Amino acid sequence: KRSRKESYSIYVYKVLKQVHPDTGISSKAMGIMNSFVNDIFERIAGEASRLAHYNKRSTITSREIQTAVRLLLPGELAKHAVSEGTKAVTKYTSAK
Amino acid sequence: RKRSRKESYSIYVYKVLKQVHPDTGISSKAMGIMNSFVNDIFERIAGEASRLAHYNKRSTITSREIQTAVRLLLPGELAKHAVSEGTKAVTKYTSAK
Amino acid sequence: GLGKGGAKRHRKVLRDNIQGITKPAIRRLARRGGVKRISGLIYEETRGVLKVFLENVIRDAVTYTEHAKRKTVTAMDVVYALKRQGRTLYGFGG
Amino acid sequence: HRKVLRDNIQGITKPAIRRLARRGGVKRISGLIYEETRGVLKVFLENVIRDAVTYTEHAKRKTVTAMDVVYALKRQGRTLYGFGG
Amino acid sequence: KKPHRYRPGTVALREIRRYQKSTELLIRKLPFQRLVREIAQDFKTDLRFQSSAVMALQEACEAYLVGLFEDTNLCAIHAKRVTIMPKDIQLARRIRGERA
Amino acid sequence: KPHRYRPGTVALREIRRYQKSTELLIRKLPFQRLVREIAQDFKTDLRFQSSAVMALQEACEAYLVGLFEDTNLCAIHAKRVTIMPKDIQLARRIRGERA
Amino acid sequence: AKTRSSRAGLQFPVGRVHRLLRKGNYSERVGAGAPVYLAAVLEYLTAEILELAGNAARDNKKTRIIPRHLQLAIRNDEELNKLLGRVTIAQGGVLPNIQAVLLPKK
Amino acid sequence: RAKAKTRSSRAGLQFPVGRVHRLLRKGNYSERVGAGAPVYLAAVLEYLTAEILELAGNAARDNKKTRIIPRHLQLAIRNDEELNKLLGRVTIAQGGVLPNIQAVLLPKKTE
Ligand SMILES: [Ca+2]
Ligand SMILES: [Ca+2]
Ligand SMILES: [Ca+2]
Ligand SMILES: [Ca+2]
Ligand SMILES: [Ca+2]
Ligand SMILES: [Ca+2]
Ligand SMILES: [Ca+2]
Ligand SMILES: [Ca+2]
Ligand SMILES: [Ca+2]
Ligand SMILES: [Cl-]
Ligand SMILES: [Cl-]
Ligand SMILES: [Cl-]
Ligand SMILES: [Cl-]
Ligand SMILES: [K+]
Repeated sequence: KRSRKESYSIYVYKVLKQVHPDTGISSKAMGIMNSFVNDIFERIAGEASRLAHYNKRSTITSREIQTAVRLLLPGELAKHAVSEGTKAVTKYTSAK
Repeated sequence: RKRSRKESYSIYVYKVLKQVHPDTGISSKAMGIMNSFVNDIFERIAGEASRLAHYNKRSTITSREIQTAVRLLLPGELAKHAVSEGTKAVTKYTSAK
Repeated sequence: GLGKGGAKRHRKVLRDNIQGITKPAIRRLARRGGVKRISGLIYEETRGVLKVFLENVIRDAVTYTEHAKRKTVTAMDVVYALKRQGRTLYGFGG
Repeated sequence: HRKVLRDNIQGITKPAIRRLARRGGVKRISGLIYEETRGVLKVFLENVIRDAVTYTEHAKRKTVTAMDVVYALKRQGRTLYGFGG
Repeated sequence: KKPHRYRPGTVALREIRRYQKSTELLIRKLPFQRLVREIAQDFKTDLRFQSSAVMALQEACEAYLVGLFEDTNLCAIHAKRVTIMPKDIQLARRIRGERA
Repeated sequence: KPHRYRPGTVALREIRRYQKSTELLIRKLPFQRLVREIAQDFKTDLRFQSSAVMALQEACEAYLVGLFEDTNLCAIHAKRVTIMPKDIQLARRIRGERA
Repeated sequence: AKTRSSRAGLQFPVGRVHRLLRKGNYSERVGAGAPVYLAAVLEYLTAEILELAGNAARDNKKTRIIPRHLQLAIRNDEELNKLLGRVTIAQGGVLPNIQAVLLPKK
Repeated sequence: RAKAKTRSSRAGLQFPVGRVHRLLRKGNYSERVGAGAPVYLAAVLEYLTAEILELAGNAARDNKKTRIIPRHLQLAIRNDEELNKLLGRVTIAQGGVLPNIQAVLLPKKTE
């Protein structure tokens, strides 16, 4: 009956199982993965928030996420990230 | 449709300039620098204040978050004066309802 | 599509202008920074570093320009880019 | 004595400062470095602890948490993964 | 009668004093403007620039370089030189984290 | 016999050893006592989560190791192999930690 | 068999991300694509680091990733290293690296 | 209806309390803003503004000028330990640098 503290750890596990099904992760390693997701969430959302504000928009859309991603990630990482983000939105809106 | 309005802190900068140095004025560019400065420290304070309230599971930015933000952002002597001036203003404001 | 770089119109193609960052100008910059004596290797090295600096600020500035759907880079675009790169500038807006 | 018990700073031993320098690839070490490092470590902890404790007071707590330190490290441009970010 | 001639360093020190008292941009404006336009072509064709955006850029470059030369001057002096060299610039940028 | 490594050889062995491992290099209790001392100048009768003291230790050690790398480069830049206080000073001035 | 994440083809929680954007003081409103895209990017980066760190764990005959494997992954990748250039990974150490002037002759 | 007093005037301030309140609400900082917050923040911005203008004014006077320019702001800031720290990562257009020549570069003989 303690706090109820959310984290990305179940999702980190799921991704780990996709990419390396027979490997596991220490709890400190999971903590660092958790730290990482929060850090990059914040960086991206913060830049997106700024992009919208600079442009007098009230809405953060996937286009603000994408520009935020181009500003924030290094070249190759950003091409792939953009590509995975797009693909996910395309796949999401077509689905239903 | 003259030419849409652009806010600035320059009337207030001028007023404070007259309190501090009655016979001194200020160039357009210098004014531009003062405007930049005010918006910069606004964002820094408000952002740290935003963070304080978020870490503490609060929806409201109060004078207390402004104060802690100021203590984190400003170096010693500036911070003491700023805390003093913001304490005076709130107190005054509150007593004048 | 017909027209390539001249699809969009009227002659704005660029030179090799890095050499317009001259030795004397580089020496004035170093002077303001207190430097008294200068190896002959410094001039071409500074051009490199200047270029890298501008590539990075301009890339971000132009990103802000494309996001706003404009074709004109603004002082604010640059200002926002400079802030991002931890090189905050005062006197041009923001 | 008050050499370690109110300059606990001396508990940062010469051997420990060399180990740190070794992990930083340092081969040889001037004898004046151990005092210099102690000054530097203290300034660093002063700055970080000041901010953490400010987070602690604002939360009306008497116990400094890992999150206080993490937030403090982040303000100082010194982001840390693994302690609850 | 020899012509007048200052010894090496004397005019350098004079120039240091001169430019440290002034604030005027030290790179010539047109060449810098072309340089900016040329670099931006790599990211997007047929861009216009506000004049103030170009001035912003020049202000930020010059301040960046004056700052780096300060650090570079320190790196030369640390190695008991008075002459700044590429390895000085390289050390300062590496310590700054600009470079690996 | 006098079997003896030359000056420098054990240093390099130590470098290889500490670069391979990830354990904290400052002893824990002395570090912890330092934290509590420094903290008292800001507020009395403060308590500390253990993970807080560990977070502080991790950050400090990471800081010092990274500062020793830059210091090493500054010594080498001056054609030495021996880090000196003026090397730390120069690293810190260029990093903008000090004026 | 639908959940926002499944539609999008993702492991990361689109709904959670959506909620975090909305309550995070970023903007008045958040469009429906934003959290899909954002959760996609977070998963992509998470996958890269875990692919590499999983490899580093294998290379050292271990079945579990530990902070060192994460550190080895990140610091030997030129672009992850830049993205995380002002980040300290607790219990990660540093990369083996000794300046050449310090090595003995041959 | 009473005749209206600015929140600034009740606070004893030159800086716009009401504008600051508005900028806090519309800046995406929190869901709600307390009545004290913009009063406090407005005061702090006034104090810091006053402090820079005090010192730049002195720099202007020292230069035999009536008007502050960007250089006076730069001279003020950089010569002040505390402002220099606050604005340590900030670039002041047309400000220049502080006169500073490293001792080793001055010629043989001293001071
Ligand atoms: Ca980029
Ligand atoms: Ca006065
Ligand atoms: Ca700011
Ligand atoms: Ca000599
Ligand atoms: Ca040990
Ligand atoms: Ca990669
Ligand atoms: Ca491999
Ligand atoms: Ca005041
Ligand atoms: Ca005053
Ligand atoms: Cl060289
Ligand atoms: Cl020394
Ligand atoms: Cl959207
Ligand atoms: Cl309030
Ligand atoms: K925000």
